[PDB]
Amino acid sequence: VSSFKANGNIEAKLGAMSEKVNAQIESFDPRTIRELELPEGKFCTQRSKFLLMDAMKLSVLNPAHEGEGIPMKDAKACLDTFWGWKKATIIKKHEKGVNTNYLMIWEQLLESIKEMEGKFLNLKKTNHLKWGLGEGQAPEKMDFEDCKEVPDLFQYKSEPPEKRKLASWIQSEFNKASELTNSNWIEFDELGNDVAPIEHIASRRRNFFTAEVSQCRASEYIMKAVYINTALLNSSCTAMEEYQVIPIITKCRDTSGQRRTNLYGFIIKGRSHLRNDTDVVNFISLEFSLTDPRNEIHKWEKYCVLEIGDMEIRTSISTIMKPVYLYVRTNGTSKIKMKWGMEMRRCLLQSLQQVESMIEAESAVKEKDMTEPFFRNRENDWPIGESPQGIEKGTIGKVCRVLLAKSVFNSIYASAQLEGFSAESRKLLLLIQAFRDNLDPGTFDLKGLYEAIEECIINDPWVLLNASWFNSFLKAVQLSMG
Amino acid sequence: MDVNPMLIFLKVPVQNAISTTFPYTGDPPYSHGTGTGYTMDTVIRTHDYSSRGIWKTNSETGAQQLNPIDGPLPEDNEPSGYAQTDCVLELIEGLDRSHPGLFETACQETIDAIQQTRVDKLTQGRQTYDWTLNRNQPAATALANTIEVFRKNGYKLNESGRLIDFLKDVLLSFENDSMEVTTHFQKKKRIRDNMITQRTIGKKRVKLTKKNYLIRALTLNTMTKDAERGKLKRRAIATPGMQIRGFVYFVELLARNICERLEQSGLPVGGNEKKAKLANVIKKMMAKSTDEELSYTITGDNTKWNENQNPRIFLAMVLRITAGQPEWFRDLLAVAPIMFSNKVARLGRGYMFESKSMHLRTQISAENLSDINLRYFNEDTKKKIEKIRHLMVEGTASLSPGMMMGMFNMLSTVLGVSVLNLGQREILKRTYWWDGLQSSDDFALIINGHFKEDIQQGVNHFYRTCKLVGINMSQKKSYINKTGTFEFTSFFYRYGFVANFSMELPSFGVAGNNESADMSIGTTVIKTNMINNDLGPATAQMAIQLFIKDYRYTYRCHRGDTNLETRRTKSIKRLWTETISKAGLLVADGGPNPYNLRNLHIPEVCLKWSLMDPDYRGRLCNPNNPFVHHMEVESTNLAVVMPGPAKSLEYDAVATTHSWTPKRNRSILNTNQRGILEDERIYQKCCQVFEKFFPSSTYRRPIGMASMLDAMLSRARIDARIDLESGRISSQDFSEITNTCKAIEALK
Amino acid sequence: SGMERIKELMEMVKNSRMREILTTTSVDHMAVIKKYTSGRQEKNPALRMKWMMAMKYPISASSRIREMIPEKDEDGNTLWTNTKDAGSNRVLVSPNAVTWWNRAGPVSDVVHYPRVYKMYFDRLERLTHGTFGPVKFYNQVKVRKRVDINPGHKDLTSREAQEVIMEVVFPNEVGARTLSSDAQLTITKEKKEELKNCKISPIMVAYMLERELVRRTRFLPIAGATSSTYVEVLHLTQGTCWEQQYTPGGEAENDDLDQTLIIASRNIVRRSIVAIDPLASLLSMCHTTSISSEPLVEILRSNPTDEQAVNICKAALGIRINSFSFGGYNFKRVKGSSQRTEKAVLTGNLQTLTMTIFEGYEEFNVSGKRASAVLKKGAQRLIQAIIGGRTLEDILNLMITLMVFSQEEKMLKAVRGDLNFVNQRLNPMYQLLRHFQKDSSTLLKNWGTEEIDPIMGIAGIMPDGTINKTQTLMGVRLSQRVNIDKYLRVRNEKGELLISPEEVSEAQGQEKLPINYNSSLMWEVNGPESILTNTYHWIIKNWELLKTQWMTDPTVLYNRIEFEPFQTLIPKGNRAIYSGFTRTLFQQMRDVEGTFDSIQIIKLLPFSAHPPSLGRTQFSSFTLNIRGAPLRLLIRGNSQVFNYNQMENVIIVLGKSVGSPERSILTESSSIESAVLRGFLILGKANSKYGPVLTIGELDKLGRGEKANVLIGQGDTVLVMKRKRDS
RNA sequence: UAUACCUCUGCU
RNA sequence: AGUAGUAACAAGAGGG
Ligand SMILES: C[n+]1cn([C@@H]2O[C@H](COP(=O)(O)OP(=O)(O)OP(=O)(O)O)[C@@H](O)[C@H]2O)c2nc(N)[nH]c(=O)c21
Ligand SMILES: [Zn+2]
Repeated sequence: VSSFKANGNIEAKLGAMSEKVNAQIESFDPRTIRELELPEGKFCTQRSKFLLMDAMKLSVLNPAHEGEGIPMKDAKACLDTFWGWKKATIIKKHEKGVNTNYLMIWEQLLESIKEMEGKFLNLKKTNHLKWGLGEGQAPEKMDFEDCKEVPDLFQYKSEPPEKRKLASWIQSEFNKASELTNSNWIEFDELGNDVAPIEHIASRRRNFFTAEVSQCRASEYIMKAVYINTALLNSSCTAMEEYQVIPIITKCRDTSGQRRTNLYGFIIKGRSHLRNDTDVVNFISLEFSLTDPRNEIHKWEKYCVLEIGDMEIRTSISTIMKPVYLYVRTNGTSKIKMKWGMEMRRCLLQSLQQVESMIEAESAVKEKDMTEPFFRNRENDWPIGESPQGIEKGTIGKVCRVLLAKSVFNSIYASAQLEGFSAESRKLLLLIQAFRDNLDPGTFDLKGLYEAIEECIINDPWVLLNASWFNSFLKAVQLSMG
Repeated sequence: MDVNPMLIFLKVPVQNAISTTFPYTGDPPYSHGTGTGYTMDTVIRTHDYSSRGIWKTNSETGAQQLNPIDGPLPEDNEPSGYAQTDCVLELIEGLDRSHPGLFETACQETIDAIQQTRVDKLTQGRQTYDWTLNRNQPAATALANTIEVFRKNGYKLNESGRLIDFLKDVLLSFENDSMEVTTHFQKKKRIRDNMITQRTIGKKRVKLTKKNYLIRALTLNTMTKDAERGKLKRRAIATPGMQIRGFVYFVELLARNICERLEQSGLPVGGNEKKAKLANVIKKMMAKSTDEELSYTITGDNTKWNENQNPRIFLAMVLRITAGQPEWFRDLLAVAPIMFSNKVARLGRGYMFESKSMHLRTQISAENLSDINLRYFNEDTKKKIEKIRHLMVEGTASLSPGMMMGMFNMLSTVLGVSVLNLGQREILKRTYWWDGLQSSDDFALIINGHFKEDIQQGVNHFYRTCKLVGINMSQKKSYINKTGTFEFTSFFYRYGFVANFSMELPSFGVAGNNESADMSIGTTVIKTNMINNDLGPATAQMAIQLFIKDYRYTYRCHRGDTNLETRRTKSIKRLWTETISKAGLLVADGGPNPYNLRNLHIPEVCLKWSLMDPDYRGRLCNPNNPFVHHMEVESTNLAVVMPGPAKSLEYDAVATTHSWTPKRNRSILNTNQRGILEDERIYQKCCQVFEKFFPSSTYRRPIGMASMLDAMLSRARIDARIDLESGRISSQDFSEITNTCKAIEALK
Repeated sequence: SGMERIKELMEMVKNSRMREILTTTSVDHMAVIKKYTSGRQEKNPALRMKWMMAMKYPISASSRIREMIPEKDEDGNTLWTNTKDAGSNRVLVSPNAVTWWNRAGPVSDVVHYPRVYKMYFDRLERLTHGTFGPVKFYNQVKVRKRVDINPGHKDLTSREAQEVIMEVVFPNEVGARTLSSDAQLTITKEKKEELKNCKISPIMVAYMLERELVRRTRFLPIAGATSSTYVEVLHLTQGTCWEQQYTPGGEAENDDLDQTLIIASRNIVRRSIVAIDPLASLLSMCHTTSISSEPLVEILRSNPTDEQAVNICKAALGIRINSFSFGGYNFKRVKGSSQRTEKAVLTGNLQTLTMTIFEGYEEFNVSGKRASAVLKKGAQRLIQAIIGGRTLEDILNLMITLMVFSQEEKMLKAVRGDLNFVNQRLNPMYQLLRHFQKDSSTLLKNWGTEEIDPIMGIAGIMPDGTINKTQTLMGVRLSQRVNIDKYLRVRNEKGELLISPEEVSEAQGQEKLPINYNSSLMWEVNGPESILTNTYHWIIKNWELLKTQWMTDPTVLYNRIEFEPFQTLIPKGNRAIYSGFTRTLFQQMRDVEGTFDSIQIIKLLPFSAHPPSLGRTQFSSFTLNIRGAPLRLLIRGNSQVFNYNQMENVIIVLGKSVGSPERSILTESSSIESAVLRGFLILGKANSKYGPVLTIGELDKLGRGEKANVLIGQGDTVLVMKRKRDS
């Protein structure tokens, strides 16, 4: 080393080295490239911790703050707003389940609510409940010596996930998530008074954002997520050995500003000796709905759906009575999962950042605060949909709700699949963008990238939907270009 | 209509709406159970890439060591580890040529460093593998244990108090064949009750073999990396031992001083500076070119960066960089590459088995992977066992070729940088030429020339020139286009660097240090993002708004005029009604939020100072309060954050009764390490009292080789004297204090 | 007393458990054992805190809390427990303890705490006394630059601070070093005076001082003011598309003021030079411009800076440029100028003095006590000194004074021994004087001698003090109203040129304090990126107006005063040939019908605003001097400067969108491209049938009508034909 | 063997 | 059952 000097080694070694070692640029063309390969199998099921578009509220008028009062009392109060109950009957079965146990659980819970006083409600450990909350289902731990010579002792199943196919419903769910409602869902804490002009401007712009966002259905999911996950974390930490009842509550204000408490259903928490951040709490979700599962039965694999009552509704011209279903299910969560569910409000930031940047981007070039134009001077000009007519341009207020819904769904259906997919497809998008900027994009091993992407599309409705969206986008780009 | 957020990309350029592709508002992926499979996958793949190299048994260890360096050149694109020492040395020389007197000053600094370095500078930093306990431990302990064991055996140069005198001992400790360690174990006595069994811990001396100690001192620990974004499958990270740390520190300290004076080195500088270097290189690469030349940027990732970075190459590098300097210094730094080239890797927790019929589960030590029937396992696993067994030594697995994430840094970049620094017109003298920026596996390379084929030539040339030093460009993930747009470590340049706010979203929330700190952090997160990542006014306002909501809920410190019902709300109500000037109360005491865009840089206490009730502030800032525990200046107002591996975060706050620490983990109480708590409890009470005799000790570390008591006494005299002589004390009290000072000194 | 500590120490040393440790582990080791803990750094503190805050007793506090506060509060909440914190003699406690303390614990005197926490309270102080102006909306180009973070940094190095801290907080336990300067001593005594008897943990004072004294820098993206006080509020000051004009409380800094004034004056001059009646164009800008919300006029009136542009402005505004005094004598500069470079240099005894050395040819009338002289000075050079006086002594004194003032190597090389002249220690310039006055014995031995031509009246002086007709000391010879014109040339009363706008340099760095021009001649935003973006914006905003003006009456268009700021970016000599080249390229587009490239017109148009020259030189690009480095806008195709993006339908200048052109322009093309080469039409891709390919320098040996292949730019071979007519 | 309890632990 | 996803959780350890 000390007495080394470079004569001309690298060039000699390059001379010696084989010509199969090459970085051959294949020039890239979006018109040439094919659609991403979606997986096939059984259709993908709903895997949320609470019902989305198919949720149903029993609501009551209530002037309380947006986290005040005794939640069981608020629940009881909501229960009374529904008149026409029934005897419970199973209408859509949980194929792998003891479907009696759900029907007994509902009644046990529904009676336990009627027979309680105070704040805390713990159910009694009945076998049918124990089964649904997975009591004892951990195998008993032993030293290896003492179980060396058992025949069927294997290592735990460690295969990849079973592939699944893109059902429609997720796009529907997103389409609803992307819509306005007739209720204010988000209630922001106070700020320091404005002094700087830019603060006034900021607040002016923030009012619009709050307007477009607080009514958006995504925001209703955010609040449910936050309440459920806070409640569940807290109860998990405080009552490790009890089966605590947590009523699924949100508080809102009508378009009148009249304050309202909603009850979506009940959650029965299992035992929660949560040590590692991945350790699981089993729980039972019991949620009201008007939706008939049987018209989209693939969507509800994990659920046992009971019929629990009836009520009247008016359409445009006609008016008719419908039955009310209770979607019952066993589900699970983890300290890390619910910690992140508590923080879902950050979606608002993800959404609003992108919009504010788009407003500012124009405001710069127009040399003027372009907010009130963008929101008030209503012009449909950002492509945000695809109909049988074709590509559908929307408004900034829509873009807010779309991006918010995206960010929310990214939170609700978080998954290594999405994690990879999102990371890799970005490169393909950038390769498209480079072509569409006429920068002569080149790739070395494209099908490697296609396989790296396609590797991450296994069984997640959200990731499937995104894969699909990418294809629709690719085609949409190909058409306009070719 | 069906909504497709990606359709935005029709109108808006990807880089301008890149946020929508970053799903960072949901829980990231986390490994459950063990990462023995991943460690074995890494160890396997690592040899699998170097398979053509030469196998040899180590005499001192007996490990199957594969050597690929200077081996047969690869004849396909696949990930190869066949680096060429001459081809390295050429580049490392070309670097010296290109930077006149770099290595001189670089070394000259490291010399004075090595001379001036205390042992204390090793108690700082990350967790290390503690060969004493066969587990990971905090640096301060993991060191203290090795020093105590070194002291119990015949090794006490470090008693000097200088890092090289410890660093010496480590090489001598390889000689002692019978190394004495004290192991702890649980026993069970029988106690009466005015009769029940009683657990209690006892100690047991064990002596380890040359074979063992040498393995243990060349052992690196493995884990699964959790919370890793962007990736479908989990990866195996590693942790270094207590021996190699001291050398790694100096090698990295040299490689740092090397990097700090290189335009193509991404490390150790922050994103703003990285972007400035990436500007500089483009500005220069344009300003040097001619109007009839092309410019192509490669968005570049290097596949299997660690797996194919060899320690012998690092030996070559570290030697060649030191060439000309004192041979003790040339040797000292060469230790780490060697010790790495003889590295063995622990295989983690092992495996867990389940019986469906019996409904029982059991755990298995990785150490048991030698003597174990393969009927339990599946194909992929049992085959990984089959492959690992041939490399397996005393519980661990030999790992001569390559490297593993988390053990070594920076120098690996210098190898990349040198391949960039090769591409000057003045060196290459071809029709083409190049420049760029690199950090670890991530690189941006601008290639200039006269024609597309002329660029292609430079691409191939670069790509092979890397292969020759064991660097493998990812043909899958890397790509190329005309200079104008590129990606680099999640920075996006589109005729200028755009914003990527989504990256930072996880930072927005209650950090969970404490009421004081969190309030300072949360605001600064909003503040720095407005500056650095285009977080606009209206959204920033809303981030304040949500932060406040999260902070209040998390700490149960809602505003004193709310009707919410928690464990605090009453005692906060009392304070609320009691208080005259409400606006002065902190948020943590149910006061109002003062923050808006202009206030974000002003600490809450400082901001609300004038508006406080002078009683309330006098209670709040009462330096006699028991909730705070007195820090040291180096660790006052500091937190920990992860962007990179793991970094400290300074924050601005006034020490209030809200500057507390939360309760410690207690799971150790059940373990055999139960004594460490008592050790700590005692150890602290010595320093606590010592600080009364040397208040200066908490600001600067007292350098001194003398018995901790003797120092206390020697002072305890003169303080007690000078308090009288030229002061205000009685000579009965002086005589009493000196009588005490003698009276204790009598006791051994 | 120091009593209970030795009681405690005895009570500890009794216990062998710890008397072991105290004896065995040394002072070096005590730092190793202090950090010894079972506890790890928490990986997920955000989660862990949300987990722990739901528990009853999550906070750990000193056991004394049990003495200090009750066990149950008024409402029946339990405040502390007897359960001890793993690895400590510390107790588990409810949040209610913290509240109970804050509402009904012991009170303390903290009224001096702002003196400890100054660094923080100065932030508030600056904000409370800040003033906001209006918000402006525009493309805000930001330079990523290293800048200061610690306003009120009394600048001294880490250990230098450490000494000062140790002095203040740890006076008896101080180490062993000298207090280097009044810099340290004054801070020490003042901060000791300020922090007198303040009831607080010394550690906090040490911390706050450590943070307060040493400089801290960061790499930040900044548009506008780069002073620390402006860096403090970037988040409030600048956005992507907006500037919130703001002046922070308290007074600006002379260095920053003097630094920024130069950059202002330079830009004023460099603008004015382009405009008709440059004096008048300047004067208005000088009247209207304001730095950091203060009038440039009232700065210039009472600011002493010597720079060529600043002097042009002072001459224009009618205020005395700058005379001065030194060593007893009065110096008045008649001709020339000098740039100031601060340096460290060695005396003949190898002592390092820190000079502010002057480089440049200068001429002085020097006078005073019994002796006058004329001096001709170069950069560390006495070119010539003609000295007269009423006594040889008085001459010689002035000779030594000037020979010093030269700053020659000779005279520094000449200094034997150390210079410790004083209790105010005089600056090196004086040190050297008061040295050499006391002993010029060596100085003259080393200064050296010329032979010279004998002249009636003039005489030479020898190193021994003799007068000699034909020999003399190197450069020494013994012998007994300003105006400014239309074009900013500074003349003396004799009519000789002192200062010329040709000699004025470019604006170097980036402004420290903010510059506010209220002048229609200048754009609303500062710097060159501004100029490019606005100049290309105005064009796009008023395109349809100017497109007809291009067709009908161009010669009016080219004289549009909106194009003037763009010209400052072009180098002096290029403007004419660039504008001629451009104008010819446009004319070609008119003379050859069919071809019409609106984007090419938009791109090059701003170069057209100057009286053109008749040269026939080719140009592949035009250079532009922006922030120092020259940027080359390519004539053919996109560039780093001008980039027309069709996907967006946007012109992008230096990374920022300048606007969308008419959608008409997307669907607009023709095989023939005019307005690229002079007398040459482009006819699509290069055909090899017209031979081996040529370059741009080799296009003056082609027939009128002859087709030929040309390497035109960005690695493109193109078919080019020489046209018949001459535009 | 089974059922009841009781203790410690929730990142170690 | 359910969570989950390349391996775990579905309490662990002790009074044996
Ligand atoms: C060596 N030299 C000194 N001066 C001036 O002589 C005077 C006395 O010189 P000085 O060194 O005492 O000045 P001061 O202590 O203000 O520090 P400085 O301004 O950084 O030098 C000052 O007004 C200097 O500007 C000079 N002025 C000009 N024009 N040219 C020179 O070479 C020169
Ligand atoms: Zn609140």
